[PDB]
Amino acid sequence: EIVLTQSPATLSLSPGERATLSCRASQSLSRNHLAWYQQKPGQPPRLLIHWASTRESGVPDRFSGSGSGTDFTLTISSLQAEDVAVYYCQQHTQNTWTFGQGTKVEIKRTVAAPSVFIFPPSDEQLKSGTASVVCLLNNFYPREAKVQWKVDNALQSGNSQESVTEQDSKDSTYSLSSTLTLSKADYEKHKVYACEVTHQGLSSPVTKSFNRGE
Amino acid sequence: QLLFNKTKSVEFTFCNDTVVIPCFVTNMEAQNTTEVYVKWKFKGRDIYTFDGALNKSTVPTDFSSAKIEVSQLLKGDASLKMDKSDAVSHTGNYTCEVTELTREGETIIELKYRVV
Amino acid sequence: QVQLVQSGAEVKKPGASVKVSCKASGYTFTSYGISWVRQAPGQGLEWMGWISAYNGNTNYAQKLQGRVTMTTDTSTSTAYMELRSLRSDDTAVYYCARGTVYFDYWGQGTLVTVSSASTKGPSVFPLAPGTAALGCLVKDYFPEPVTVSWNSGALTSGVHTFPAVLQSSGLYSLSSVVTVPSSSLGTQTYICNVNHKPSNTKVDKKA
Ligand SMILES: [Zn+2]
Ligand SMILES: [Zn+2]
Ligand SMILES: [Zn+2]
Ligand SMILES: [Zn+2]
Ligand SMILES: [Zn+2]
Repeated sequence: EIVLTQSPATLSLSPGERATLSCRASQSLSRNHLAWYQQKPGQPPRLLIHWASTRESGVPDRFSGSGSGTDFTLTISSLQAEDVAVYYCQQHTQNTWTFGQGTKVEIKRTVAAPSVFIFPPSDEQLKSGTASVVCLLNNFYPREAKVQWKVDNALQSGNSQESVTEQDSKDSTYSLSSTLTLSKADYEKHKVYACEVTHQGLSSPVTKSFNRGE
Repeated sequence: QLLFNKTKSVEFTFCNDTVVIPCFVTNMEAQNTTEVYVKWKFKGRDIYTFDGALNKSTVPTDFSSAKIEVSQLLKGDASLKMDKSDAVSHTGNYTCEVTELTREGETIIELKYRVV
Repeated sequence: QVQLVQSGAEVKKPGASVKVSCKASGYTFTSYGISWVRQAPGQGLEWMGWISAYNGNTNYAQKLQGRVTMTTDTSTSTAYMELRSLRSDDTAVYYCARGTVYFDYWGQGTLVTVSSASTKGPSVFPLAPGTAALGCLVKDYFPEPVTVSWNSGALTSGVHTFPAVLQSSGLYSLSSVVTVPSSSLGTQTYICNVNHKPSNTKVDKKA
């Protein structure tokens, strides 16, 4: 049972630069038994290279594979904004098939601070008995960003969920949503609803808040 | 997947100037030699590999004479050819692994040594 | 012209069974193998099994514990994957592929969601406000997917429809937002079009 360890887990390279993706094999492999796959978000995997070096028809020459034995490499010479994907190596040896964990290739850009917005619950959702407060973080890079909810200046824990878009094709930025969920009775019990955002492009955390009833 | 005209054993003596190990794929479909990959195994070690996409042969030190006839590959002939010096020291079961892009197949043939 | 068209997405309860079909065209079906690979949402590819389109011989992933049966129909050039005793672990996108050593052609995938939740339509609520932001909150729906369009596709710049998140009630919820000039608040009217096909839901809401 071959195990394919793939390094690194995540890669952030600027456009035009050279990416080196590794695929270790727990046992020796013949060159015809290693293949590389590209998968963009929401699309089926696309085969790039077979026999560890032979790209498919239509695959650009920027993708080249090499290696033998237990070490194989996929190299992207001039990284493009259309190459943002997860790259998988696959082996087949004597009635065994395995996949590597994959490497997510990311496009690097200049640091951009997020624009933070906050949304009170609709008077109409409160009829259903629950309140949803939404905090929006728009067009920021890098992805790492900490969003914290404070209700009556009390740090919240365990009642908010995050979701993040894929990297934008145009400006290579990210956008994030954070939603705080409360019961109707608990929501009406409090006044100040704040969303504190920490990001590398922000010298100090940014707080967007509202008073319940405005 | 690939099918074969299986031969269990072939044997050689001193008289054989060169020794050939047959390998015949009966259902190959490749229109070009770039789609075929050939590998021979002896004891768990790759002896001869022919990457048709690269037109490259790879043999170890003790199998330098080993090669196949590329001109005959598109007809399914993946037979291994080696000098008898390399044959006598390495006698046993040989595996002929033929790869046609995504398709594959292998067969086991024992090379036997006789004496008169 | 080599194609692998897969059957539509399915929703199943724990313990039930699912069968996914893989209709092949553009090549001699019985001359190749067929492999199955699945992928849980947000995780890596997981090889499931391989089947000979000529023979019917199969090799199954050991961790599937004989819960999977793969068959072919050479009359219709169709491959089938049946997984029984479904559990929440099996919620994934299922793929069929042509090759044996590697896989050079893939189906479009089939989403199989395994949960005890029941199919439900979404509730859409408004998210009201130099630059001003607004959006729609699509909450408490099952199963996925939901599709959000702004002004019937007229407005696309600045539109961010976030990936759905699975809240602890077993239902899905997501938000779709768009940034617009503050001045255009009065001149233009913004509506969101939410389409939840598995419940025949079509909702348009002002924001
Ligand atoms: Zn082999
Ligand atoms: Zn095999
Ligand atoms: Zn033919
Ligand atoms: Zn030796
Ligand atoms: Zn934006």
